[PDB]
Amino acid sequence: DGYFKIYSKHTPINLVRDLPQGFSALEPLVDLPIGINITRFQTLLAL
Amino acid sequence: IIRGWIFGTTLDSKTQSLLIVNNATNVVIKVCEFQFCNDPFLGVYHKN
Amino acid sequence: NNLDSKVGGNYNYLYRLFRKSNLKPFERDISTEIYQAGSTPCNGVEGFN
Ligand SMILES: *[C@@H]1O[C@H](CO)[C@@H](O[C@@H]2O[C@H](CO)[C@@H](O)[C@H](O)[C@H]2NC(C)=O)[C@H](O)[C@H]1NC(C)=O
Ligand SMILES: *[C@@H]1O[C@H](CO)[C@@H](O[C@@H]2O[C@H](CO)[C@@H](O)[C@H](O)[C@H]2NC(C)=O)[C@H](O)[C@H]1NC(C)=O
Repeated sequence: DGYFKIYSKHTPINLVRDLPQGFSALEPLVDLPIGINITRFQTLLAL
Repeated sequence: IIRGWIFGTTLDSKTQSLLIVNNATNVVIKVCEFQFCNDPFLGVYHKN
Repeated sequence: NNLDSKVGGNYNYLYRLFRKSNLKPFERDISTEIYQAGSTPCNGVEGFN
């Protein structure tokens, strides 16, 4: 509806090469009144 | 190693677009007519 | 009007006259590329249709 939102969690893990089987919910974080057409996104890792 | 994201629909200054980035001094969030790099990333000097 | 209207016509106030589909609520469109009204493809700054 023209508003962009973020939710997050951080947690400690000990698994070598795959996403850990378990359950935990994410809290909300931000709201951003951008009002723009988004159809794609792109991640910035550092080199 | 993750720092953030682009979001948009043309990414080459034809339509306004969103930049989100957690850089070494602060987070920045900005909505502008950006011309993005062909391969956006944040470069780090790391020498021995 | 008593502030805004210019005797020669205040041509600094414009509205988007054509669009291919209706916009979603609270969407802003800054794309001013030439509206292909006809069945023709159309390119450059101008053309018939
Ligand atoms: C948001 O931007 C995209 C990209 O311009 C639009 O997606 C296009 O929609 C029309 C539908 O007739 C097609 O001609 C294009 O081929 C579509 N492109 C893609 C990449 O899907 C989208 O319609 C725009 N949203 C709004 C609300 O106008
Ligand atoms: C992270 O990116 C932001 C945005 O480009 C940088 O913020 C600028 O910082 C300088 C120095 O403090 C100021 O002169 C500018 O006015 C800031 N710009 C804005 C939009 O606030 C920030 O410096 C970058 N971090 C690093 C480590 O370079």
